[PDB]
Amino acid sequence: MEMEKEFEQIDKSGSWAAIYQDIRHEASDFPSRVAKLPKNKNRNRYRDVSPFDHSRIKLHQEDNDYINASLIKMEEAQRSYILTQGPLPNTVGHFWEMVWEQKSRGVVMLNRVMEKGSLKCAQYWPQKEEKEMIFEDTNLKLTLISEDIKSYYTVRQLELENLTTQETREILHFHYTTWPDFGVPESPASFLNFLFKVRESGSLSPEHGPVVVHCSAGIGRSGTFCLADTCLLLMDKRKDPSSVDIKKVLLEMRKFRMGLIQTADQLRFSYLAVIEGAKFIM
Ligand SMILES: O=C(O)CSc1ccc(Cl)cc1
Repeated sequence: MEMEKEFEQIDKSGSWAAIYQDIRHEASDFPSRVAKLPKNKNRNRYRDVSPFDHSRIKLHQEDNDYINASLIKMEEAQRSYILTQGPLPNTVGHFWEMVWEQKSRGVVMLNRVMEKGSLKCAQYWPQKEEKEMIFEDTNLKLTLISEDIKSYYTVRQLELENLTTQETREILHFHYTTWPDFGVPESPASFLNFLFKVRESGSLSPEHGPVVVHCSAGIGRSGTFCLADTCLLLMDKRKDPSSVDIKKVLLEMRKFRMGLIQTADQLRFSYLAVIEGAKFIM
């Protein structure tokens, strides 16, 4: 079916639950043996969220190559994304080591450092120009250059220095700051606007490494981000835009990382955003 009237009519019969469950029932299952080694326990935020062996990002080091991060590779759409958990205090250095090695241009953050009174991820970037951060274990330096604070998101300009070779690179930090503590946004407007600002920077482009995206666990809000972009990019690519099947796209993406889209509310928002962005950017 066209994705607009599946929506009008899921709300109507209201089977959002039902639909979301079939997706869970049909999603891929692949091994995660590396994530589950004892030696990595402390490297995972959540015990039920792990990267598949086949698609995990490997750090370049003899030590331990492990990070909770997955490469999502969309073939027809010609877009790749790295989805990862928000970093822990002990893993911050691994995170930036990963950004350096994969040659990413942008980092996209869909959550606040603190939500609902608990820590959602480490404060992993510097907040004042004159106070730079240094990751000792991976031998990197990170400096804040500038920042643009707008009402629904912020953009930061950062400098990452490989202290071993003295090479420097410019990283963009795209920080969506207003997703609610509970539930999903009510309108997708601002989310839509954020998404187009990321495209505009060149961060999602092939002339760079994959974009790094994350929230808490790296599956819920992060999955909405990548599903939406890919669905909107496919729409413009096909002779008939209406042929795009979002459930099909989501199940493809779940071949590369478990659990993408965590609630039916999030599934709904995804359709809603795609339906709306279709008719605008068109
Ligand atoms: O949770 C943190 O603070 C970082 S993860 C971690 C968990 C357990 C141990 Cl023993 C060390 C780090």
